[PDB]
Amino acid sequence: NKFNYTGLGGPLNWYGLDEANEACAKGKHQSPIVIDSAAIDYAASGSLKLDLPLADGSKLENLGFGLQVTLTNGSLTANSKTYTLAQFHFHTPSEHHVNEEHFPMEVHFVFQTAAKETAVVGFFFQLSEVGDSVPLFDSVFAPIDNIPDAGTSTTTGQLDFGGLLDHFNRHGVYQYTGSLTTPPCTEEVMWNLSTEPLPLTVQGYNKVKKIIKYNARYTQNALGQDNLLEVAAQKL
Amino acid sequence: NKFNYTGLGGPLNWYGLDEANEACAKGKHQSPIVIDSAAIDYAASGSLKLDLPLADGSKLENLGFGLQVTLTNGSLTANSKTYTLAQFHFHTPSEHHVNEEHFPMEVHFVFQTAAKETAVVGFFFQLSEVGDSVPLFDSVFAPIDNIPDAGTSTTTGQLDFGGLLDHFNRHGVYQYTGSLTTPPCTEEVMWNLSTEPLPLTVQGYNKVKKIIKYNARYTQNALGQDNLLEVAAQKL
Ligand SMILES: *[C@@H]1O[C@H](CO)[C@@H](O)[C@H](O)[C@H]1NC(C)=O
Ligand SMILES: *[C@@H]1O[C@H](CO)[C@@H](O)[C@H](O)[C@H]1NC(C)=O
Ligand SMILES: [Zn+2]
Ligand SMILES: [Zn+2]
Repeated sequence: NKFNYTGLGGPLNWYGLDEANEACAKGKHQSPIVIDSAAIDYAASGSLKLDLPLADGSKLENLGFGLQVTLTNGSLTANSKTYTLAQFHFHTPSEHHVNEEHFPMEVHFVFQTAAKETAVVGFFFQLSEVGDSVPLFDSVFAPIDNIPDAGTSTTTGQLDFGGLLDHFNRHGVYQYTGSLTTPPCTEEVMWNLSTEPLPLTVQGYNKVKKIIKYNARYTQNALGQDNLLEVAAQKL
Repeated sequence: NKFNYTGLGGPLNWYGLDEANEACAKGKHQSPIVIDSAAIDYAASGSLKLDLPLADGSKLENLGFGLQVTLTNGSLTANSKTYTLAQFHFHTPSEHHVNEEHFPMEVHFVFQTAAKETAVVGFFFQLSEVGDSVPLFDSVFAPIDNIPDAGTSTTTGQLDFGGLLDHFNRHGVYQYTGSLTTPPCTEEVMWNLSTEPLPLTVQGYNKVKKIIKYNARYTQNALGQDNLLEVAAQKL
């Protein structure tokens, strides 16, 4: 079983899957982590510029333990450095936790530079009592019925990020420097996580969960601290 | 940080918390596991007798990363061996997965014999689109507003298991022999998991999630297979 979440294919043994995954197991700045709201840094106001232009239907694919939209119109400007949008995707349950609390879902918008430096913009989802939703993501999730098998793809509706955008702009942004949450867990990723969760509906949550199944990396040691697999490796 | 889920206090380093936790790290039959519905054994019909008599309000306590009801009126008879009820409690997200799919919540009813042999009866929860609930668990969850702090306790309403009972009786029961999902992860636990998830409401899920935060052990290697920490233990 290749790049999985289960057993021998899962995070505890990604390094054993291919030596190119050293970071996964030896990294001292691995992601996800448990964010301590009263301890992280918050992106300073006006240090972060997120551009997400209206897009036409785009490739939504069943990764197999994953659900990803491919989209290349978008940017994130962190002070002087500009990253351009590669794709966005979903995890269920969330990968990060806040004050130890997890969430039913997390979105990752992945950006890069020509130097292949990476930055992420993430959002947390929280089930809405009142049935509220994010039309953007409704639009994204609409076609899921078309891609039940891993390795198949389809096309979303028009993606309008107006709402997402100014949600991101109206709220704080947890910021830290970590890694990819998938192999090879490359470090030096710039993490930017909106502090305020988006509405999610039961219908949507179940729809997605059934496709993705489970695709979250367990949380890591604190930043700088030994990868907590190397910690476990003493013994013996 | 003592018996946690976060970093140094979490499952990857429980053994390092106290030598009495060897199984956590060296066990070949650790729980939870990913259940493969077309591969596990189903409890044979009439091999399992679950008795849950009506109960008065009982001690609901905030474990800290846990929510547990203490109750001693109940039994589970597995052929000729009778286990008596110690307590039941909740995990969010679920700890087990079915065909790799996780669930927002799992309940554990823990039973024992005088030989301190253990058996569990577990139920999966799935968010109900239509707002449906299990009155039993509604009754259990009612008082949560009283126990925000870890180490505090309160008292449930009357607990009537009529519904739960015959749900358990009307459905299959995944069965396998594993371990405790908490230290010291003692092995030889008799696992019995109802195949059919209970209704859960957004209101309830969020209420609980905020109290428990996150309290699920990552899934283990297959049964008999090396604990997948010992697997990770090559090298350094
Ligand atoms: C990306 O931008 C270009 C330039 O405006 C445009 O031609 C194209 O439609 C955009 N891509 C999508 C899929 O919206
Ligand atoms: C347990 O059983 C005893 C005897 O039936 C009964 O008096 C008592 O109410 C029960 N405990 C609770 C809290 O329901
Ligand atoms: Zn991701
Ligand atoms: Zn449990």
